[PDB]
Amino acid sequence: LLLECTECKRRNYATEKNKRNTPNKLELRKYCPWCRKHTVHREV
Amino acid sequence: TKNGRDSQAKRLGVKRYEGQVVRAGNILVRQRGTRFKPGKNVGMGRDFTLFALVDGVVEFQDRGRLGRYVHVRPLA
Amino acid sequence: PKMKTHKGAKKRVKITASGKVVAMKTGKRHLNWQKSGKEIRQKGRKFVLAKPEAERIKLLLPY
Amino acid sequence: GRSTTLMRLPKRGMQGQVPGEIKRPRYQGVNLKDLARFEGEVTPELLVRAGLLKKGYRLKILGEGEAKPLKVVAHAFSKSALEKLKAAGGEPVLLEA
RNA sequence: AACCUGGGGAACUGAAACAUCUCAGUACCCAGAGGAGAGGAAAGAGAAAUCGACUCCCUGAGUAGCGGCGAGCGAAAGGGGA
RNA sequence: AGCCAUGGGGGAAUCUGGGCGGACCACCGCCUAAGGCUAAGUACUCCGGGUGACCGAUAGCGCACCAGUACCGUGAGGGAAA
RNA sequence: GGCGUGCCUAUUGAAGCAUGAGCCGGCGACUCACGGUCGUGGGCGAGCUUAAGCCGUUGAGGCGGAGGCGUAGGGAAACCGAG
RNA sequence: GUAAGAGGAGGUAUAGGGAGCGACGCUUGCCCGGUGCCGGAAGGUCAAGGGGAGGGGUGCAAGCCCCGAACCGAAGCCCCGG
RNA sequence: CCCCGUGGAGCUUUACUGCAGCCUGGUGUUGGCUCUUGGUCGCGCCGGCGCGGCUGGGGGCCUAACCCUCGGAUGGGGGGACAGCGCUUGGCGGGCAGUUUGACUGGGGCGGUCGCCUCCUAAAAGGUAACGGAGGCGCCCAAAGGUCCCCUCAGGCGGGACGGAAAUCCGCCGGAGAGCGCAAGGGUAGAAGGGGGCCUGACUGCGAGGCCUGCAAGCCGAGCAGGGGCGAAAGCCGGGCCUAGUGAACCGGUGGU
Ligand SMILES: [Mg+2]
Ligand SMILES: [Mg+2]
Ligand SMILES: [Mg+2]
Ligand SMILES: [Mg+2]
Ligand SMILES: [Mg+2]
Ligand SMILES: [Mg+2]
Ligand SMILES: [Mg+2]
Ligand SMILES: [Mg+2]
Ligand SMILES: [Mg+2]
Ligand SMILES: [Mg+2]
Ligand SMILES: [Mg+2]
Ligand SMILES: [Mg+2]
Ligand SMILES: [Mg+2]
Ligand SMILES: [Mg+2]
Ligand SMILES: [Mg+2]
Ligand SMILES: [Mg+2]
Ligand SMILES: [Mg+2]
Ligand SMILES: [Mg+2]
Ligand SMILES: [Mg+2]
Ligand SMILES: [Mg+2]
Ligand SMILES: [Mg+2]
Ligand SMILES: [Mg+2]
Ligand SMILES: [Mg+2]
Ligand SMILES: [Mg+2]
Ligand SMILES: [Mg+2]
Ligand SMILES: [Mg+2]
Ligand SMILES: [Mg+2]
Ligand SMILES: [Mg+2]
Ligand SMILES: [Mg+2]
Ligand SMILES: [Mg+2]
Ligand SMILES: [Mg+2]
Ligand SMILES: [Mg+2]
Ligand SMILES: [Mg+2]
Ligand SMILES: [Mg+2]
Ligand SMILES: [Mg+2]
Ligand SMILES: [Mg+2]
Ligand SMILES: [Mg+2]
Ligand SMILES: [Mg+2]
Ligand SMILES: [Mg+2]
Ligand SMILES: [Mg+2]
Ligand SMILES: [Mg+2]
Ligand SMILES: [Mg+2]
Ligand SMILES: [Mg+2]
Ligand SMILES: [Mg+2]
Ligand SMILES: [Mg+2]
Ligand SMILES: [Mg+2]
Ligand SMILES: [Mg+2]
Ligand SMILES: [Mg+2]
Ligand SMILES: [Mg+2]
Ligand SMILES: [Mg+2]
Ligand SMILES: [Mg+2]
Ligand SMILES: [Mg+2]
Ligand SMILES: [Mg+2]
Ligand SMILES: [Mg+2]
Ligand SMILES: [Mg+2]
Ligand SMILES: [Mg+2]
Ligand SMILES: [Mg+2]
Ligand SMILES: [Mg+2]
Ligand SMILES: [Mg+2]
Ligand SMILES: [Mg+2]
Ligand SMILES: [Mg+2]
Ligand SMILES: [Mg+2]
Ligand SMILES: [Mg+2]
Ligand SMILES: [Mg+2]
Ligand SMILES: [Mg+2]
Ligand SMILES: [Mg+2]
Ligand SMILES: [Mg+2]
Ligand SMILES: [Mg+2]
Ligand SMILES: [Mg+2]
Ligand SMILES: [Mg+2]
Ligand SMILES: [Mg+2]
Ligand SMILES: [Mg+2]
Ligand SMILES: [Mg+2]
Ligand SMILES: [Mg+2]
Ligand SMILES: [Mg+2]
Ligand SMILES: [Mg+2]
Ligand SMILES: [Mg+2]
Ligand SMILES: [Mg+2]
Ligand SMILES: [Mg+2]
Ligand SMILES: [Mg+2]
Ligand SMILES: [Mg+2]
Ligand SMILES: [Mg+2]
Ligand SMILES: [Mg+2]
Ligand SMILES: [Mg+2]
Ligand SMILES: [Mg+2]
Ligand SMILES: [Mg+2]
Repeated sequence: LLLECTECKRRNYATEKNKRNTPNKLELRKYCPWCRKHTVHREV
Repeated sequence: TKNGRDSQAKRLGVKRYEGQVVRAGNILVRQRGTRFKPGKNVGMGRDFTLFALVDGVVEFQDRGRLGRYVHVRPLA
Repeated sequence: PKMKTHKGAKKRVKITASGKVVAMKTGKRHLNWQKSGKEIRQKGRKFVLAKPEAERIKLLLPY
Repeated sequence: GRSTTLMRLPKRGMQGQVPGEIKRPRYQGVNLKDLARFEGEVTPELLVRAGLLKKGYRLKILGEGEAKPLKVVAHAFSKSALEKLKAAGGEPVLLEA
């Protein structure tokens, strides 16, 4: 499935793949942006 | 029929042999599993590729029980 | 009478001051999805051609 | 005989636009190593008047070689070449109006 | 005879099929003009507070661009001339 | 996707007028549409002449000769030999 | 007396029962223009070169720098520059 | 036939066009789900156009300019029956 | 005849795309009066009555455009703002036009196949063909991933309330015949397998050097920097034991500097 992560209060995406009906409605895994470094990532 | 199908050749094997100079990174051996093992100055990667970790000559160790290893004996 | 430059190539290939022919790497516009950071990072840059490189130059002409 | 080796791909962002080329002041790089070639007051008029300019609307002196102490008018200089000569003579800059 | 201008206007062919595109506003048909014909004294150029009708040659330039951005097509201003 | 042109529909103003400067707007600037004429530079070669590292009768024009003939086709038209 | 399977073409292979040709004479097929790219003979050299055209000549050349190639690259670009 | 027009026909449903069968005798069965045709003032979708909530670009503004929801909009198709 | 050529042409259709034709909405040609439903602005009057321009729709009537016709008519009669024609909208449209309608192939057709992975064929490097012999792929996982820690199978025999051919349990033998998501293979417990605790490196910026290779592509990869994760730490992490799980370029979608 097409899942494109997004940075909070900013603008930066990421390579992903959510799963269909499988237990996964919202994802909140960490990462590492360009501007500054390390910030929580919500789905959307 | 229902046959005549196949997957392209994967060209794997010992790439450097015992007593060849090699630079760092040189793929030493490409392999189906751990038909060989790393060892001295010799790393290995996702596929099981073994590769020099410093320039130097290669050598092959048999160790029975423990399996076969490959190393670079460095020098400069 | 005066060969015309091949615009298609102009539009996608530079001929370097020494004489090389540079292009953008293929494979980085939608096969894309999950491909290692490495994968698509590596696709980011230009490369150098070979025998077609000579074919290439033949078009880019008054160019 | 097949799908050509234009498998490669236009990067040349800004290929065109209907009315196309946008007139805009272009600068001709001339080194102050080919400047040493003489003595006086080097100016756009001169470098083109004979040698290494050629109607390229704008003179920009720069780069390699050693700067002969003298006036050298131009439309722009190199951070590096400004030095070279500023450390031995006059750097007078382009027009304005 | 050919040259010219206006009205009309193909296809083979190229694209290694083909339909857009190309061939080509060509071949040809028609009307008219004439020793030529057209064009012609800016409701212009296009970036310089610049040029100064029109036509022709050189150049600009295979550039700017156009293009199933394929095959291909392909200017102008400016500069040198008549 | 402006500019020029215009088949259909709506439809102004006369210099506080209009048009253009590549959607559009503001600025700046350019030009004055909806009447007409204008030589030269240019194109061509039936015609006359001059010249050829152009032909020399299977060549050169189809024709050096009584050839657009003889002959062939209802015809458009084809078209020699010498 | 010894020896000896036409010519061309086309073919894995032709004397070939494969193609073409009665014979002779004459006609008969890799050109030129522009632009590319190598090589080569030469002129000049960080330069080199003129196009139309004008003047000359009437198998004489010269003028003509507009312009082109080169002297800086890198970037999509702004830009920066021996980087 | 682009048109003007002509043929139909200087005819008028006992006529004219199309289609199939093919003197004459006896006859011609069932299946409208699909296709065609015919019918169906409802409904559904449906283009230009009308409409203009709402949003935009620009200007100091008056404005200029663009995008655009509901809603109205034929035939056709859907649907309903023969 | 037969095949072949990305040759031709005639024919067909619910092949593709047009074109004629035909149907159609708006609009120009295009006018008058009247009745009634909806809108519209001002006023009189407590969402409704009266009025005019504007109307949009629908009904009716008119005549003078336009059309037909009448012993030639600046007219009479019939039709009538319709039709016809112009522009434009969408439809139906082999009547017609241009074309398309793959390759392999012990001839072609029919059948089958077409990319990727595994094994054999393959002759002990690599690579090898056949309409040779056999099987898979077009996914799956946020726990099936990172790291720290911990434990080790299948099976055979003996024993156990249901159940014993095989649940779960104790014992003894048991080096791997299990497991490792899925095919096959190579690898593997001195873990890559089972269980836990914390976690998201299924990172950004790169990339010495190689494998492989006609090209394009594919593959491996130390290390540098940035900022992180688990660990006391040495260290390990740029997804998953590995090898399939895919698609140049154009054109376009969304979000950003
Ligand atoms: Mg095979
Ligand atoms: Mg690693
Ligand atoms: Mg791994
Ligand atoms: Mg890893
Ligand atoms: Mg060179
Ligand atoms: Mg990047
Ligand atoms: Mg050039
Ligand atoms: Mg192909
Ligand atoms: Mg002509
Ligand atoms: Mg073709
Ligand atoms: Mg072809
Ligand atoms: Mg061809
Ligand atoms: Mg014409
Ligand atoms: Mg005349
Ligand atoms: Mg004259
Ligand atoms: Mg004249
Ligand atoms: Mg005239
Ligand atoms: Mg005037
Ligand atoms: Mg004019
Ligand atoms: Mg002046
Ligand atoms: Mg294409
Ligand atoms: Mg053209
Ligand atoms: Mg002259
Ligand atoms: Mg002249
Ligand atoms: Mg404008
Ligand atoms: Mg008009
Ligand atoms: Mg402008
Ligand atoms: Mg203004
Ligand atoms: Mg003459
Ligand atoms: Mg003559
Ligand atoms: Mg003759
Ligand atoms: Mg003779
Ligand atoms: Mg003659
Ligand atoms: Mg006769
Ligand atoms: Mg014989
Ligand atoms: Mg023979
Ligand atoms: Mg033959
Ligand atoms: Mg012969
Ligand atoms: Mg014979
Ligand atoms: Mg040449
Ligand atoms: Mg009649
Ligand atoms: Mg009639
Ligand atoms: Mg009649
Ligand atoms: Mg009759
Ligand atoms: Mg009967
Ligand atoms: Mg029956
Ligand atoms: Mg009802
Ligand atoms: Mg609003
Ligand atoms: Mg505003
Ligand atoms: Mg404002
Ligand atoms: Mg307002
Ligand atoms: Mg409404
Ligand atoms: Mg309808
Ligand atoms: Mg309807
Ligand atoms: Mg072919
Ligand atoms: Mg064909
Ligand atoms: Mg009313
Ligand atoms: Mg009405
Ligand atoms: Mg009415
Ligand atoms: Mg009436
Ligand atoms: Mg009447
Ligand atoms: Mg009446
Ligand atoms: Mg009258
Ligand atoms: Mg009536
Ligand atoms: Mg064709
Ligand atoms: Mg075939
Ligand atoms: Mg067969
Ligand atoms: Mg088949
Ligand atoms: Mg093998
Ligand atoms: Mg082998
Ligand atoms: Mg190899
Ligand atoms: Mg081989
Ligand atoms: Mg679990
Ligand atoms: Mg699990
Ligand atoms: Mg038991
Ligand atoms: Mg864990
Ligand atoms: Mg490398
Ligand atoms: Mg590499
Ligand atoms: Mg690393
Ligand atoms: Mg670090
Ligand atoms: Mg830190
Ligand atoms: Mg590791
Ligand atoms: Mg694991
Ligand atoms: Mg394409
Ligand atoms: Mg496209
Ligand atoms: Mg899209």
